[PDB]
Amino acid sequence: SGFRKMAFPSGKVEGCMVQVTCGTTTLNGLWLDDVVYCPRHVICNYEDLLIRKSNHNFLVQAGNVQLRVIGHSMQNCVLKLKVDTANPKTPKYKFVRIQPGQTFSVLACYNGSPSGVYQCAMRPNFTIKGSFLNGSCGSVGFNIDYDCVSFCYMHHMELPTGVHAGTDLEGNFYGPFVDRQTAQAAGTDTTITVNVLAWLYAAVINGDRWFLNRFTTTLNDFNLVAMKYNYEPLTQDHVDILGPLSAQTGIAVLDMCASLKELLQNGMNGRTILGSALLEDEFTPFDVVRQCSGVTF
Amino acid sequence: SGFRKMAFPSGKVEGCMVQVTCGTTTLNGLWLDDVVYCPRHVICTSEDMLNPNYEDLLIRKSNHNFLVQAGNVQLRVIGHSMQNCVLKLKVDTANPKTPKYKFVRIQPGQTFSVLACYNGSPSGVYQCAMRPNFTIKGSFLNGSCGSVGFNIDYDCVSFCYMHHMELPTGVHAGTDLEGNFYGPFVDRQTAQAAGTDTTITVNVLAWLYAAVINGDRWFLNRFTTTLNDFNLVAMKYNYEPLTQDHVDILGPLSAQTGIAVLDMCASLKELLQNGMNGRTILGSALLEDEFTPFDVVRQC
Ligand SMILES: O=C(Nc1cncc2ccccc12)[C@@H]1CCOc2cc(F)c(Cl)cc21
Repeated sequence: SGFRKMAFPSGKVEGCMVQVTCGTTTLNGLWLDDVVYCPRHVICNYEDLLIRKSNHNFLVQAGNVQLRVIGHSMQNCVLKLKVDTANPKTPKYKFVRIQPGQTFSVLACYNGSPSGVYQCAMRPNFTIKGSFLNGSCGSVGFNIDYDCVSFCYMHHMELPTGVHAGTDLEGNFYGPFVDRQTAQAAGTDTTITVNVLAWLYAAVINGDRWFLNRFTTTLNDFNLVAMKYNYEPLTQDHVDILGPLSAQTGIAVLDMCASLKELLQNGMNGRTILGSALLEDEFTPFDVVRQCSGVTF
Repeated sequence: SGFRKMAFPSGKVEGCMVQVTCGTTTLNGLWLDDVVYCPRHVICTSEDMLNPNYEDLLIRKSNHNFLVQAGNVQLRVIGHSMQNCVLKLKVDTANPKTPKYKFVRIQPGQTFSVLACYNGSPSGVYQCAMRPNFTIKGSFLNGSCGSVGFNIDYDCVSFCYMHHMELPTGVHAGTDLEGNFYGPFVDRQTAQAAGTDTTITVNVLAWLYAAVINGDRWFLNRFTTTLNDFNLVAMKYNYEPLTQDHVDILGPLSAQTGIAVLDMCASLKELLQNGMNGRTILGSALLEDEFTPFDVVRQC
């Protein structure tokens, strides 16, 4: 029993965190094989600024060991520093780009040293509601599949509202953001509907049933109400993904939607669900199954 | 900016997780140097759970009864001893991944990260606090026993908790790494009830300071209060008494935000009276009590 916001064990990623220093700027890098990946703003026209840098301008520190940079290239907003040594702690890994609503763990680092790990979702507006201070740039987001680390995020900046923006490991930004000091605003956020439903299933599995009702709804009727309360549209794919939880709890997805529909039109009424007075949307259907079944890494 | 419930990076603890099997029971062990620590109820059978005599059951066991698995490598047990509710299995190999560590007994209100394991394999890391009733509100399934709570400060791992049992209310009970239970609990299937839980007041105040640092000021007011008047109100909302030690601990946050502790105490009093009124504080509609004053300074 119990439901917690749980991150993947960060050990395989801690073995890859290095400190990248270029001029006055010091941020984090991801050392995989003989390449160190980091935000290209560490050099701060990026083609022009990068052509003026040499390999000895980048000071890479893996613990108390300085790595010698033997090459540098740029892939979108990520700088790739070729180093002489392959990271012996390199795990089985993949670079994946996640969709909004998908969750991942963030290993927050300062000066190439991991200081914290937390779970979070890629918001539908492509920002993450992280917790980052100066020096956290280059901190990475990841998921673990069996023994494979899927790197899905690299932190680049903080928007004026306190939310965060970054890229996948191929340097492609999530969202309409640029790695530059200019006026940038995150779009109005929406609630990740499928994740709220997954969290409602997790509450039922934990014995919290007060919100359940006899009612069911059509997907079209639910989406009319979802649009109204700034909730993301629920697709048939989402309904299918919630299938195993629906089978386990015996509550059809559209039956759980009528409960969500009522929770939105009426509220919690002083009650909580899994110790929360708000509807939690940072647990995907897969996260709920993983936590309420005990999958290990 | 931003405030999140943040756990410590679990890497140093993942390198210590092993699977301990004794008879039919399989739980997790903590392998540090040449010793594997695990809950002593790993030696328990079906009719040795309501009233087990652990000294008696342990004397009947031999080193080859304990099957220890560190990854795909079986470790050889060369000794066994019991320290309170923890079983210490001496092994023939020192863990090369043993970090700088200490065994630390924490007080209620203190926070720590939990590395949840099943079969000696870490599956997730989360953050939680030792509740005033000495239970933890974890996320644990069968086989999680022996999962450890820890803090990682300045390269060192302070182990402060080992998971032992789930109480009938879904909350969890365990011990420090010296086998001493937190709370009035025992490792027996007897009827055990957690005392009525209370809110960790100092942690709520620390979280209110964290919100002020993050630009949330809507809950602040022109009022201040006496410590006794705050405790008289707080006790009625099932909040822990705020001691002068707690007031002193909140000092640095009070200096940083320019809001006296007793002034923040009056903001809290008001929040308890009115509720949030559809508003949130750090993205939360409830007052958060699992961030200590030390955590807030750490994160901010
Ligand atoms: O509770 C137990 N460990 C679990 C841990 N965390 C979470 C759980 C969730 C579900 C089922 C077991 C859970 C065991 C087995 C069941 O009974 C006892 C009784 C005892 F006196 C002791 Cl010391 C341990 C246990």
